[PDB]
Amino acid sequence: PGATLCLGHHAVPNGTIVKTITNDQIEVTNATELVQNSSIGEICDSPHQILDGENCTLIDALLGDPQCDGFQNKKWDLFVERSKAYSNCYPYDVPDYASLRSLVASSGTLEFNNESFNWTGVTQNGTSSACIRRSNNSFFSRLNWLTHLNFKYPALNVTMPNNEQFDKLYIWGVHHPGTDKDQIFLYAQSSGRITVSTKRSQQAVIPNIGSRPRIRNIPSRISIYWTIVKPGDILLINSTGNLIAPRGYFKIRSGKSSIMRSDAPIGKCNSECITPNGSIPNDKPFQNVNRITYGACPRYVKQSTLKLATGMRNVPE
Amino acid sequence: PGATLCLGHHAVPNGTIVKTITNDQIEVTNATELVQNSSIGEICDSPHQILDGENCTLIDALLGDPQCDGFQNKKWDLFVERSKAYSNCYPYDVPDYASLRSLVASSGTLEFNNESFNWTGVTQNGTSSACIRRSNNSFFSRLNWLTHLNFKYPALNVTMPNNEQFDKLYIWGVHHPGTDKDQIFLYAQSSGRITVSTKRSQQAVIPNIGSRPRIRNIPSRISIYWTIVKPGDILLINSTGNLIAPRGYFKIRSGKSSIMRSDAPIGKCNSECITPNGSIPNDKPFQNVNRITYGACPRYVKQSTLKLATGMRNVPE
Amino acid sequence: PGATLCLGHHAVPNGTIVKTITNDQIEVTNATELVQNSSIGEICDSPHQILDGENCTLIDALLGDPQCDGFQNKKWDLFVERSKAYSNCYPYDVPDYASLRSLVASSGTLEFNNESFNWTGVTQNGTSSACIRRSNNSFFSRLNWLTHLNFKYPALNVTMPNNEQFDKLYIWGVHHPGTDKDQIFLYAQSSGRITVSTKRSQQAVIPNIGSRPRIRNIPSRISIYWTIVKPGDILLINSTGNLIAPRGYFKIRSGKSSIMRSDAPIGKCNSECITPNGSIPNDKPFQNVNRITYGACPRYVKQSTLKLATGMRNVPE
Amino acid sequence: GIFGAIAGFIENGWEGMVDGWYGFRHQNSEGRGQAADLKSTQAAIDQINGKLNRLIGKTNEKFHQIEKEFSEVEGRIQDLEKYVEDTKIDLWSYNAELLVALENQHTIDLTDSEMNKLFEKTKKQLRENAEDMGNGCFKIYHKCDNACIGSIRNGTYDHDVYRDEALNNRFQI
Amino acid sequence: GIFGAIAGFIENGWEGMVDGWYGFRHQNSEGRGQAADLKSTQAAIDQINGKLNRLIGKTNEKFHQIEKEFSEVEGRIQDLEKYVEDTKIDLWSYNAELLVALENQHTIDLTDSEMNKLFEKTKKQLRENAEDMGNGCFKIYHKCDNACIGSIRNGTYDHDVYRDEALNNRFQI
Amino acid sequence: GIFGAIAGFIENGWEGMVDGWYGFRHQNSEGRGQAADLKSTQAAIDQINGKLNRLIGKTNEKFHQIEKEFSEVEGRIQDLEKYVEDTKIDLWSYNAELLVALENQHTIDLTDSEMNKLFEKTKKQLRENAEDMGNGCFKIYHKCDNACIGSIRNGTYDHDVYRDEALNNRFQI
Ligand SMILES: *[C@@H]1O[C@H](CO)[C@@H](O[C@@H]2O[C@H](CO)[C@@H](O[C@@H]3O[C@H](CO)[C@@H](O)[C@H](O)[C@@H]3O)[C@H](O)[C@H]2NC(C)=O)[C@H](O)[C@H]1NC(C)=O
Ligand SMILES: *[C@@H]1O[C@H](CO)[C@@H](O[C@@H]2O[C@H](CO)[C@@H](O[C@@H]3O[C@H](CO)[C@@H](O)[C@H](O)[C@@H]3O)[C@H](O)[C@H]2NC(C)=O)[C@H](O)[C@H]1NC(C)=O
Ligand SMILES: *[C@@H]1O[C@H](CO)[C@@H](O[C@@H]2O[C@H](CO)[C@@H](O[C@@H]3O[C@H](CO)[C@@H](O)[C@H](O)[C@@H]3O)[C@H](O)[C@H]2NC(C)=O)[C@H](O)[C@H]1NC(C)=O
Ligand SMILES: *[C@@H]1O[C@H](CO)[C@@H](O[C@@H]2O[C@H](CO)[C@@H](O)[C@H](O)[C@H]2NC(C)=O)[C@H](O)[C@H]1NC(C)=O
Ligand SMILES: *[C@@H]1O[C@H](CO)[C@@H](O[C@@H]2O[C@H](CO)[C@@H](O)[C@H](O)[C@H]2NC(C)=O)[C@H](O)[C@H]1NC(C)=O
Ligand SMILES: *[C@@H]1O[C@H](CO)[C@@H](O[C@@H]2O[C@H](CO)[C@@H](O)[C@H](O)[C@H]2NC(C)=O)[C@H](O)[C@H]1NC(C)=O
Ligand SMILES: *[C@@H]1O[C@H](CO)[C@@H](O)[C@H](O)[C@H]1NC(C)=O
Ligand SMILES: *[C@@H]1O[C@H](CO)[C@@H](O)[C@H](O)[C@H]1NC(C)=O
Ligand SMILES: *[C@@H]1O[C@H](CO)[C@@H](O)[C@H](O)[C@H]1NC(C)=O
Ligand SMILES: *[C@@H]1O[C@H](CO)[C@@H](O)[C@H](O)[C@H]1NC(C)=O
Ligand SMILES: *[C@@H]1O[C@H](CO)[C@@H](O)[C@H](O)[C@H]1NC(C)=O
Ligand SMILES: *[C@@H]1O[C@H](CO)[C@@H](O)[C@H](O)[C@H]1NC(C)=O
Ligand SMILES: *[C@@H]1O[C@H](CO)[C@@H](O)[C@H](O)[C@H]1NC(C)=O
Ligand SMILES: *[C@@H]1O[C@H](CO)[C@@H](O)[C@H](O)[C@H]1NC(C)=O
Ligand SMILES: *[C@@H]1O[C@H](CO)[C@@H](O)[C@H](O)[C@H]1NC(C)=O
Ligand SMILES: *[C@@H]1O[C@H](CO)[C@@H](O)[C@H](O)[C@H]1NC(C)=O
Ligand SMILES: *[C@@H]1O[C@H](CO)[C@@H](O)[C@H](O)[C@H]1NC(C)=O
Ligand SMILES: *[C@@H]1O[C@H](CO)[C@@H](O)[C@H](O)[C@H]1NC(C)=O
Repeated sequence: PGATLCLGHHAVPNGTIVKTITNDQIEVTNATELVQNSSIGEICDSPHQILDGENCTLIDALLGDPQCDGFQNKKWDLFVERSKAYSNCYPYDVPDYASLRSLVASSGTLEFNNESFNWTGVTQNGTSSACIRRSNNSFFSRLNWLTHLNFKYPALNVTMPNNEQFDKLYIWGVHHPGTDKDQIFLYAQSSGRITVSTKRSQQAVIPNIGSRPRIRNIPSRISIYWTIVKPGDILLINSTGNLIAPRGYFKIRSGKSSIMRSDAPIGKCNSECITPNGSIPNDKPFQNVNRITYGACPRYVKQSTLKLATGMRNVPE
Repeated sequence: PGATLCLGHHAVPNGTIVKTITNDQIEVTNATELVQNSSIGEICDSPHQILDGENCTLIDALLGDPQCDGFQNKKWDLFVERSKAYSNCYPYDVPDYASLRSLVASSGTLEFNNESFNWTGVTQNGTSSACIRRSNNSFFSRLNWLTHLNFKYPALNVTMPNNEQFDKLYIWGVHHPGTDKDQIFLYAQSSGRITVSTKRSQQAVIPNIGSRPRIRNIPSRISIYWTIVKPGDILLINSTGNLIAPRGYFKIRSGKSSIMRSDAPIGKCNSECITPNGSIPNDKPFQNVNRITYGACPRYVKQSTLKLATGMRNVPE
Repeated sequence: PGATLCLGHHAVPNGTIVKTITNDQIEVTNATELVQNSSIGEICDSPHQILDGENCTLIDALLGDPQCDGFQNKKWDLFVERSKAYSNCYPYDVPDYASLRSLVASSGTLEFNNESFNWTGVTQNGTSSACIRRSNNSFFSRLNWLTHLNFKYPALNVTMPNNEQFDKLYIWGVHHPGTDKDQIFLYAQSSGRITVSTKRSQQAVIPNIGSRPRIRNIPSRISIYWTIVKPGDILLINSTGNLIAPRGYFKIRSGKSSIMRSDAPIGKCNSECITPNGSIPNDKPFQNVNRITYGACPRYVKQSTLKLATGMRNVPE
Repeated sequence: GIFGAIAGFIENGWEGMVDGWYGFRHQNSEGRGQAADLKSTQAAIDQINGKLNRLIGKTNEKFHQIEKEFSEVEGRIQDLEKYVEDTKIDLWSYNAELLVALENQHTIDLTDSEMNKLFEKTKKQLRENAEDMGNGCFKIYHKCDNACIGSIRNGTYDHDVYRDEALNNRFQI
Repeated sequence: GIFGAIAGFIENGWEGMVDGWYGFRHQNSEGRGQAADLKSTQAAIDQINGKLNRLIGKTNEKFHQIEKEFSEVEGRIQDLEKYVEDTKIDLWSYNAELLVALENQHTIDLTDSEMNKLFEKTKKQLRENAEDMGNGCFKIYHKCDNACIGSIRNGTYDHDVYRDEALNNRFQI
Repeated sequence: GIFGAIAGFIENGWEGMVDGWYGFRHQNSEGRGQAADLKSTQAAIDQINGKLNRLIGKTNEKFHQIEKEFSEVEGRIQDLEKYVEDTKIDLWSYNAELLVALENQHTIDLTDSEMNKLFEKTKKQLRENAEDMGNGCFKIYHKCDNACIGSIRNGTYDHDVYRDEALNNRFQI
């Protein structure tokens, strides 16, 4: 008689195939997916401070395009730029646009402080029909279009000390009229010139008169420049025409802010990891949703699936 | 009496030494090499479309140096530039040469479409003894050297709309004569000026008169610029002298094309992986032939050999 | 009766906790630390050749600021720049300062060879009260401030062939006077212009007259430029004013040299690995002292400690 | 795989064992039965949970980075931005692939190990009273009722109690 | 190494076994002979081929990248291009070095494992009819002619047939 | 862990064994004693030293690189310099973390292995003269004085000398 005692292990009728060092397909009793492959399709408004640019790029909100007036002085962790965005002020370009966009994005604030520059000798607050605010000819909110006064434009030599304990970011520009006629009509002399300097920098710009392909019926252009001024340093502006003057400075901060291009709607929900496709759960270590991410995110990989065994080899009856 | 039954394993008289986690030298019965360390010394002409630049750099084939006329409109997966290459047309430079070379290389085509620009008022098709084609004074095939007509050079204001569904790449230049005498002789006025604009860009260039060290007896220079024009956008050229005009546009594509510097001969053979040393087999996962590669290639590593055990420990008699 | 024979292993009363694949805290009999977490706080003067910039940045030693005269022709493996450094010569800027600093740092030498340029027609060796050497008005040692001679500044057209077997590095500049009065007083004409060319390059600079915020009471500036001349090539300098002339060339080498910003004192000791915090031992494979390193160094990681088991699991009585 | 129990000398698993990962089936004079072994089951689970603790819910925060999509052709700098990102992604994809292959081989081996340990422990417990039938089963050479089987499972079996009976049965002719 | 058979309790390998990786040598009343074991041999080979399948013929396609050799000194951007490439190459060289060291340790261990599994399987098969001599050999305590040895190799040996004979020989005085 | 000796069937380690990592404790008619086993100790140490040889004193030389701290805001190029460095550091930190976790698991397993090998070697040596008590101890069924115990430790024990005595004691009633 006696007895028999057998040792054994479980099995399941529904095993899962995983890869190992020695075999690309071996069945185990259970596994878990390590690649996040989906989003809910909306960017959750929590816990990061989201700023939806809507019709405005960050640069347009910075300069003060009238449709972006609602953005004044706002802060963000993540600024979201929409593909539908468009400019509706005076046509402009920014040499090294990507760098200005980046540094403002990273700073994470549009906080602006007005300053009383001395523009004695010229006419301030020039407006344009290409930049309508409240049904009237206007201009970028943060810029001051200077023109002749009584058919004179005296050589400007204007100073602004930074006596703060923080850096100042100045945004200014040069106007390129479309014709000599316009140059004279605005600035009362044939050729303008702009030099913006500090103790540690100098930016000299020569206006270029000439027609460009019209944008919203405008053949002229403004080129945008920027200058950072440290505490103890001084902004100096020298111009004999064509200066698009700053009205003050932006505060520049450091921290965790950024900018992302996405058309995903903002949702009332809470998610740490943002991608342009929408927020994604961050439980898994990897993800194949987007190489662009913000926040505590799984790492982007090329694989669509990676299954980690969480059970023994499955050996069915 | 009884019997003896012994369990055992094989051994070989010619084992190979490999490295492990716990021992830098342990002998196994067999191993395989994971680092590809050699090339056959030729770049196989298959399966990638190879274009041997021979005496021509890609930029010289682009501009249309006479010795590169055979390259017109050709495409490639890999353009191969030879160290022996040289220019034999009008001496030129390209600001950000590396970027123009790269974008054309990546586009992978020299397809060129002529366009009928309106050059009324000036003399077209200027030629030079520094650029001989078929024994006669000539010029870059893709560029149009404009000069005065009847000792006048009227201000040019020429437009060219992109009404295609693809982007256009325009190549143009500015001539810097060596003396004031030359400036006047060519352009009938002391100072030229060039502005090339689109709706989204502007490139303004001032000619610089003066002698440079002579190249093939030429003290003057041409500086080459480029402009990409999107569908719905417009090329606008404004010049009062010194313009080296485009004759049309290059098509610009996207795909797998590139460029490589190599003096290896092209062979009639078939190999997926190309390096400047020649094509290399791609069975192994790593290689120490060259960090520069094109195609399905083993990954470059610093090691000259990495032996993977393919047998048990070798324990000879 | 009989006997008992027990097999066993050692244990210690003072085990150490390590991490494994399956457990974040398991005690073993011994372990060793793989992350170097400290420095002795000094940069050892051996075995790399250290050059302490003291009050001088590399660029100031290059140009020849009087307080940096001791640095002439010196070489280094590692140039150490101090935060206390300051300039005390004519105020200057360098477009792409970071690149000039880098290429000189990497070259690892200040070896300078004087050359006899032909400056017939102008006054050489201009000095300034902003650049005192031995109690007298002076200038950068390696630069030659040219001014009018007898109230004329004839158009300079000066050549210098590289007939050496090595490359030459030329450092030169453009003076921007603060007023028209100064421009005329120095150069005897309203507008200067500088073109420096080789066979393979051209650098054209227009002086910009105007006040900048005063530095050590100086509103004017000098902008510094550089030009590399290959064997068989020729330096050509064309100027009609405002040229700050080179006095010769720097040798440019290749090798293992670099530059580091640090305030750590130099010690009389021997250590292969340097960080800005000081030299660190290099026995461990990793370190969390600084991402900036020079020499044979452990790799920087984010962890403050990584313990490698060097004994079995500890299982105390 | 490396110990050779699971998918080895144990012919197959038991789908009917739903309250543990390892266990015992017996046959004796009172019937035939099954019981999970909790300690071996927990040892395997704890180790797998250790891997999960390293991998799940442990992501890294990143904020402002570089751009990774581009609307205009630019050349050199954009080539470098793209190459940096492509390089990064390939290295992470490699890490992820290797991690899964290594961990999975190890998970199969550690679970095989736990099966083997429980088998070995049982074998030693039985001393001279049972023989290994080669398939994970022991032939027990004495009457071993439910309480007896339970003592083996519970690690309280006293081999001396049965030794005379078992030796007589084993070394019979 | 980790099981302790190959380069362990098995004193050395057999250069004369050319038709398999593991096998049996016997001595009995009819002579002495050798036979490869196909199943253990195939198990080891299949696992090594599994590693090879992951490593051989699996390269990644790359096309336009960044420049990696430079004819002129340029400073900042070129420093960055060089550093990106140097960084990449060192990380791949690390991956390659580690991969080989880990795989090789594992290949030595899995081959040791397969030797050990075949030894253990044989030991169990023989039940009470043989004793382990400590060097991979069993002393078989009964007449075991070529057919008998073949039955052990083929896994069809019936231990009960020989048990009386073997016990009498083993437990003699 | 994977063999199940250390922190397994061996209840605990011996703090009083200070001249080796593995060894023997005995009790016989002459007393009770302890002796380290040098060969098993050296095997474990040599393997751990092999890991150390790969990791210690093997650093890579780097010279001029890219800047990694910045005093002015610059945008695109500086973003790229920072991202390249952050990317590198995270990949190296990953390598370091994984290396330590993998090596440590393996060091625990190889040391467990060496304990197991010495136990198995001893078990085979004793043949039919001892039984495994399940806790790393053997009950030896014959008089085994200090010289006898020493012969087992030294691998020169002749099981045949004691076999009659041991079988009589083992298979008693
Ligand atoms: C140089 O050439 C360009 C291109 O021809 C000239 O620009 C063009 O100027 C015309 C005439 O003013 C513009 O016509 C206007 O079009 C708008 C919108 O279609 C229409 O509403 C007006 O009634 C008017 O007809 C045309 O838009 C414009 N084209 C472009 C591409 O900008 C330019 O005037 C020339 N420069 C000089 C100084 O002559
Ligand atoms: C500014 O200085 C440069 C350098 O001296 C002058 O360039 C030189 O001009 C001379 C005279 O025309 C050139 O001579 C020619 O050389 C060729 C080839 O060797 C020879 O075949 C001709 O018969 C003639 O002798 C010389 O090549 C040239 N040197 C360089 C380096 O380009 C330049 O002319 C001066 N600028 C002005 C406006 O005076
Ligand atoms: C354009 O505006 C700037 C800023 O006001 C003018 O620069 C300033 O010029 C004054 C008068 O020469 C300088 O005063 C001097 O200050 C020093 C040191 O404090 C003192 O030792 C002298 O006795 C003298 O008072 C002042 O430093 C300077 N300020 C700055 C910021 O540079 C500049 O002169 C104007 N440009 C023109 C062409 O008028
Ligand atoms: C963003 O711009 C779009 C386009 O101008 C705006 O959509 C318009 O909304 C008005 C008012 O409802 C409609 O009359 C127009 O037909 C819309 N235009 C188009 C083309 O759809 C939209 O309102 C703007 N968004 C915000 C919040 O300012
Ligand atoms: C590339 O250029 C070289 C150099 O000009 C050419 O080689 C010349 O070929 C002609 C005709 O056979 C010879 O007379 C010359 O002696 C060669 N010059 C030298 C310096 O070797 C070559 O033909 C060109 N290749 C192509 C295909 O155009
Ligand atoms: C670096 O510059 C500092 C600052 O000018 C020098 O320190 C001065 O040394 C002199 C002579 O001992 C003192 O009279 C001054 O009081 C110091 N100035 C300050 C602000 O501390 C220092 O000598 C320079 N170092 C070298 C080696 O040239
Ligand atoms: C197997 O099937 C059951 C019943 O649907 C399910 O609950 C279990 O999760 C499955 N196992 C897995 C994870 O594949
Ligand atoms: C499969 O494994 C995961 C992770 O351990 C676990 O959450 C899940 O419950 C498992 N499923 C079953 C049926 O055990
Ligand atoms: C310029 O416009 C601003 C904004 O409306 C206004 O506050 C200010 O008074 C104006 N300044 C002058 C001098 O007209
Ligand atoms: C996210 O968007 C990217 C970019 O458009 C796209 O390639 C990808 O398919 C999307 N992924 C998911 C999961 O939606
Ligand atoms: C060992 O030698 C034989 C005979 O030349 C050869 O065929 C075999 O490949 C060698 N083994 C290896 C791969 O080292
Ligand atoms: C050595 O291993 C490689 C890869 O498995 C194989 O191609 C070759 O035939 C082997 N040589 C021998 C003699 O087994
Ligand atoms: C310019 O040269 C081209 C190319 O030979 C020729 O087709 C065209 O007729 C010329 N145009 C004029 C106006 O001379
Ligand atoms: C390939 O060429 C490179 C660059 O010249 C050289 O360093 C290397 O030695 C060559 N490798 C081989 C295998 O020919
Ligand atoms: C344990 O303590 C002893 C006595 O202080 C010490 O020598 C030994 O290094 C310690 N072990 C470790 C390395 O933790
Ligand atoms: C701990 O391990 C390290 C590295 O093997 C060794 O240098 C040290 O002596 C060890 N300590 C002891 C007490 O064994
Ligand atoms: C210029 O100054 C240098 C340096 O003191 C001197 O050697 C040289 O003679 C001076 N040259 C002239 C022409 O004054
Ligand atoms: C080294 O200096 C860096 C940068 O200032 C600092 O973050 C770090 O704490 C220092 N590390 C050590 C070990 O001193």
